[PDB]
Amino acid sequence: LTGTGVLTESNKKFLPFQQFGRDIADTTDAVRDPQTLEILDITPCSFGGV
Amino acid sequence: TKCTLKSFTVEKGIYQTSNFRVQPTESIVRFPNITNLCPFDEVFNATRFASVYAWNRKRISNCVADYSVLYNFAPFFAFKCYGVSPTKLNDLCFTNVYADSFVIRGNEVSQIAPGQTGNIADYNYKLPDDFTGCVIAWNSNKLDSKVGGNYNYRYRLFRKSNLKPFERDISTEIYQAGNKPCNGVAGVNCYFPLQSYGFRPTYGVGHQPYRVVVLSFELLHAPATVSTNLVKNKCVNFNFNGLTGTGVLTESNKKFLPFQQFGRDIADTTDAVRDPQTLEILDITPCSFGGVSVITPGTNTSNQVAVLYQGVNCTEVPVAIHADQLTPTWRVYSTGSNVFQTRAGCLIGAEYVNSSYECDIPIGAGICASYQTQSQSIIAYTMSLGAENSVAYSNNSIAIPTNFTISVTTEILPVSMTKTSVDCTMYICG
Amino acid sequence: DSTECSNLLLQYGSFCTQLKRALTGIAVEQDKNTQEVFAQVKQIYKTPPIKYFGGFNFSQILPDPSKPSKRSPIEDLLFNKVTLLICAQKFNGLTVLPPLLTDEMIAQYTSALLAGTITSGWTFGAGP
Amino acid sequence: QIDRLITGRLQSLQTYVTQQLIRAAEIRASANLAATKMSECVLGQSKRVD
Amino acid sequence: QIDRLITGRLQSLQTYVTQQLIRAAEIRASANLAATKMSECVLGQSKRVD
Amino acid sequence: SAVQLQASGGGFVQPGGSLRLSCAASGWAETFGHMGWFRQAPGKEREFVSAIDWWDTVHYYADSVKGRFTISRDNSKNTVYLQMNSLRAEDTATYYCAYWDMDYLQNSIPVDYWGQGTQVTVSS
Amino acid sequence: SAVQLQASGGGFVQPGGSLRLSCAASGWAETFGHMGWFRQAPGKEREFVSAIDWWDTVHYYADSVKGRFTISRDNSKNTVYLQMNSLRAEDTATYYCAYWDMDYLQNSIPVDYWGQGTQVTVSS
Amino acid sequence: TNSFTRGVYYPDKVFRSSVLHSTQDLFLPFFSNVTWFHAITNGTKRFDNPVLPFNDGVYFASTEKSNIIRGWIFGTTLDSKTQSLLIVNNATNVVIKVCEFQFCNDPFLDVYYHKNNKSWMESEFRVYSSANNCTFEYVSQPFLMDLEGKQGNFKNLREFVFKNIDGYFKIYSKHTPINLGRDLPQGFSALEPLVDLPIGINITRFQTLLALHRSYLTPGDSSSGWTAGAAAYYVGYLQPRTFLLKYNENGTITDAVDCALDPLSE
Ligand SMILES: *[C@@H]1O[C@H](CO)[C@@H](O[C@@H]2O[C@H](CO)[C@@H](O)[C@H](O)[C@H]2NC(C)=O)[C@H](O)[C@H]1NC(C)=O
Ligand SMILES: *[C@@H]1O[C@H](CO)[C@@H](O[C@@H]2O[C@H](CO)[C@@H](O)[C@H](O)[C@H]2NC(C)=O)[C@H](O)[C@H]1NC(C)=O
Ligand SMILES: *[C@@H]1O[C@H](CO)[C@@H](O)[C@H](O)[C@H]1NC(C)=O
Ligand SMILES: *[C@@H]1O[C@H](CO)[C@@H](O)[C@H](O)[C@H]1NC(C)=O
Ligand SMILES: *[C@@H]1O[C@H](CO)[C@@H](O)[C@H](O)[C@H]1NC(C)=O
Ligand SMILES: *[C@@H]1O[C@H](CO)[C@@H](O)[C@H](O)[C@H]1NC(C)=O
Repeated sequence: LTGTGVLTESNKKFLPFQQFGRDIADTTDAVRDPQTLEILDITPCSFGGV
Repeated sequence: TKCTLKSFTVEKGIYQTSNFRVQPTESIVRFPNITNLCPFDEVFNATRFASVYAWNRKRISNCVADYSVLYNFAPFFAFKCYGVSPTKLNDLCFTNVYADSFVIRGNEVSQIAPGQTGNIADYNYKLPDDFTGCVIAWNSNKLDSKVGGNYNYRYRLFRKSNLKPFERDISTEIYQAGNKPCNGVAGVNCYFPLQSYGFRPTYGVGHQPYRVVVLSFELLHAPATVSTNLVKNKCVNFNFNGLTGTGVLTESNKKFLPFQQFGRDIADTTDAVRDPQTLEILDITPCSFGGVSVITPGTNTSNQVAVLYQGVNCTEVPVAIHADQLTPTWRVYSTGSNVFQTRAGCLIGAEYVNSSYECDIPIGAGICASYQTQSQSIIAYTMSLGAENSVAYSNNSIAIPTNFTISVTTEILPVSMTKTSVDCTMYICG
Repeated sequence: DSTECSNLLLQYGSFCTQLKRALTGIAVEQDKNTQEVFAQVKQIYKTPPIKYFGGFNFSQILPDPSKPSKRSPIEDLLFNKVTLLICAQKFNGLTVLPPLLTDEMIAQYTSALLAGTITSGWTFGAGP
Repeated sequence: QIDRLITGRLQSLQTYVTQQLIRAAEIRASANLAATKMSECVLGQSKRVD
Repeated sequence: QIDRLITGRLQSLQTYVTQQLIRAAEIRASANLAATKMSECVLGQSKRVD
Repeated sequence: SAVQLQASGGGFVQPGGSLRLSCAASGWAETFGHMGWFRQAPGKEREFVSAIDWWDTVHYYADSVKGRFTISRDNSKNTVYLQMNSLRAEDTATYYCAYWDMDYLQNSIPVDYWGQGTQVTVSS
Repeated sequence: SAVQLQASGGGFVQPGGSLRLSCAASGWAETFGHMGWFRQAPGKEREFVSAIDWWDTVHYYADSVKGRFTISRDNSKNTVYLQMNSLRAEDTATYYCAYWDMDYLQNSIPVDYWGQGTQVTVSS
Repeated sequence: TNSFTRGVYYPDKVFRSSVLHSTQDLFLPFFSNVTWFHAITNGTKRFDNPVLPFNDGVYFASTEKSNIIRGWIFGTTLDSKTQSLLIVNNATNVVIKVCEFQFCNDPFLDVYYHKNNKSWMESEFRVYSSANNCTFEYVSQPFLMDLEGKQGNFKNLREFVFKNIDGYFKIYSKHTPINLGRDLPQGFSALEPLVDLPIGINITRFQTLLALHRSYLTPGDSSSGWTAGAAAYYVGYLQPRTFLLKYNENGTITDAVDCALDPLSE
């Protein structure tokens, strides 16, 4: 699962099976360590027009 | 509606969900224009057949050589077609089929083939190595053989060179195989090419006559010289003279012209088409499809709903919706509670009422629906503009208020919408 | 109506639910446009049986029951002077939705405004 | 080949809708003007010149 | 493949901006009406019927 | 090649008896192929018995039928015959009319048509 | 591209015989495509026979030609041969030395360039 | 030289009711110059109907009485090495013999005396020098409607448009019984198709066939140009010109307007 973002902690509850978190969008808001079973919350870079 | 609305609870109001498209029932392959021709009897049923040394070349054209007629022509024959199976050749129509016909022997059957050699292969008729067409080889013992001894029929025994592809030669010069010239008199080094066929009733099967007909087509810029049904008002897939498409072949009333076949309209669609076999004009209308919308009085109030197939004269194809004909399923409403033909399609699941009320769920053409109990159910009243009132106008009557009412009404107006700004390179490219 | 074609169209996502939704808003708005212009009167006022308004002849604009349709001679002139194929659009998904308010209902709304103006002045537009 | 034909067909549809939207807005401006005229000229008397 | 994807992606962005342009034109027409209503109904008394 | 094959004959014979069978072609043919005979004994394979060219010039006789069986063709009724003589105990076999759709008897296997069963028994 | 082909050879082969053909190449081409033969069986459609890679890294064979066909390019005069072992009696065709002007043959149907037909009968 | 409006023909066998259709086929342009090509048995020399180039079809219109104009010959070089198209019309036959006749002859006058009592079909033009590739024919009812012109007020303007599309050769005939003023009146008559005919060969060169024998009422001329004199045959030419053909309810072309003749027409 390729992408970029701020891999902060996740306060959600990935039911066992679930591995890709996702909001109501194509964005994968959450994700789960495939080697620590930790859920991390993914937020995009703090970009913005100047 | 829940899927289209993408919500678990839908509110009161008519919702457009999907499209009702009536599927065609049958397929009509009517391209016959009656029309039939080409005899085959001239090249097959002729009592007298030309010899191998005088083989005929009769190209059949401007008519159809229906192969089913000739598929069963005699007890047994070799339908040794080349390049295509005879059955698949049936509908395989060909530009200029050069139908050639002649007669051979029994033991010479192996000698009658493309590239063959001998006194009758190299020396009577040569087929190209790239020969395209068919060879029809049957026996004619009762016709081309005489019980008294058929020397009247001849097979050439000598000739100089092989024929060109499809070429003919009937040279009967007294051939010289040595140095002494013929000088116009048969004798030493003087041989007639035509040897009389040995055709006796007691002769063997190897010496028995066998006719050979070579029908051969050249795929050129010519019409393929070498299949129908019927229909009614039901919607089908028309194929009128190779006019692909599906529609309702209703009876027409326009007057065509002795040469016009494919009627049309302003649009590219073929509005009409003259029926080939009956020389009558048939009117083509598109299959009666249309969008389907659902009248619902709001999940909360009730789950009862009624549907409306927009733009269909349903008093036909959606009222005669057979087993699972209506797109939204639940064929239990094939007749339904009540079907009410409307100028805007027709309502299934709503019962018309004479009483007119204020419009609640607009439908169209002055018809509205509401979930009003009569016992809550969906009704389909005609929209009422308002309570009819008459003012007592008179030449000297004036109405003057004695009181008043300070009525305060609210008006809501949007002013600004949400401000946005995008960025292609961030948006378009990750 | 080709399934192999149809499957490729699904690959474009909601690029066509927008058209169905956007074109629905146009159709709904047109119904609101007619209602906003004409449904400005709560009740339906009727012209008295007599039609002598102090010498002012109104038979031209006042609806005429003689015609099968309840339209005035002026409205009937306008309808005949405006000439409104359609089924070809109904051949390739271009269905035309009929208006919510029929031509008769609108002509009935106009007669209410016409009767209201004549027999009640401008008072009926601001109360009883 | 279908994708070229679909995009060409889809583009014509989008042009029509976007042409109808601006066309519908022009009608709504006319309808709003007519609705105003009915409220002022018919239901009452207008002091606005012309 | 990238260009095929950019054409659709750019076209989707173009449609949204065009749709926003039409939508905002409607709002400005509504905003102008509110501005007219504020100047006439609030800042003064309107003789315009209804 | 709609080669209609008609089968006829059969019965019970004695050791050293005789028989005559008829098979023919009709309808229409892909080409003049080879007319031959086969025996497919119950549980056994179709075995090459005798092949004959259509014009009664190239004849074939198997080793087991050399000097015992015979094949001939009629010249006026489009029928081809078969004879059988000097049968032993293991010659009880089922016979199907055979047909080779090829110009040369390359092998005993290449065929395109077959017949129907026929039980042959040897008894006095 | 504009490629001229120089095919020669043939003769009168026999049942079980063999051929040793040649096909020289000359002319500028868009790419270094594969030489070979598209033989149509007499009266049939043009059929791939056996293709060699221009770098002599890929060899091709077909069931109708397996065990009795092989293609090889001359390293000296650049004339690709068609040398076989025990060609059968049915190959009485005209052999075109076709030219796929592509480095790899995904499908053999699109044959950019072609050759001359080699007519060899097979009989003693 | 003034095909004011003639030369329009039904471009296809398609019915259309009260519509305005625009086509792009080969048409004779409006107000074009039809060659007078008039023609004059007094000998075999002094040819009277010279050959013409068949470029993208021609518009043929004649006013012979009953037998002065009989048929046409087509092809490329009218010789042995080329296909020759015989579209002769008999008394009741229009056999389309496309045999590559080794040469196109001329009407072999039996004697100088021509048409006293001979009506039989014998010793005729014989331009079909017997040859080999005598291919298919469309011998049928005479498409050249040799109508019994009568009652005056007539000249059978049998306007034929001969065009060859994809090899297929089409004849668009419409015999005119109605009176014409001088030679071609200002009217409209679309040419209904008569024969759909495959004959897939080059038709580069065309000439009429004055199969006449009869020295029968033919005026003299000696020049080549473009004018509307009384013609043995007028020869227009078809160009890729866009027309706006109007169709009446009954699918008859009532009128049409060229789309390049005039700015108003455009
Ligand atoms: C005008 O109407 C108002 C109410 O709309 C009347 O005031 C009411 O008078 C009754 C007595 O008959 C009281 O019971 C109500 O409480 C009053 N309501 C209010 C809001 O004050 C008023 O009487 C009417 N004017 C006349 C002249 O009758
Ligand atoms: C109101 O005007 C209409 C015409 O606009 C009058 O109707 C006409 O009356 C005359 C009689 O003077 C007839 O000759 C016409 O045939 C009528 N025309 C129509 C269309 O009806 C009507 O009489 C007028 N009413 C009053 C009260 O003056
Ligand atoms: C929703 O339904 C409830 C009853 O369940 C009813 O009280 C309410 O008015 C409804 N609201 C609307 C208008 O849908
Ligand atoms: C619809 O059904 C058939 C159409 O075939 C027709 O008889 C009927 O009158 C139609 N109904 C209406 C009201 O249009
Ligand atoms: C062609 O044009 C005019 C108009 O029809 C015609 O009268 C005249 O003879 C011709 N002139 C030429 C040859 O330019
Ligand atoms: C056209 O059609 C009408 C109706 O059939 C008919 O009365 C009229 O004579 C026709 N006119 C022509 C032939 O153009």
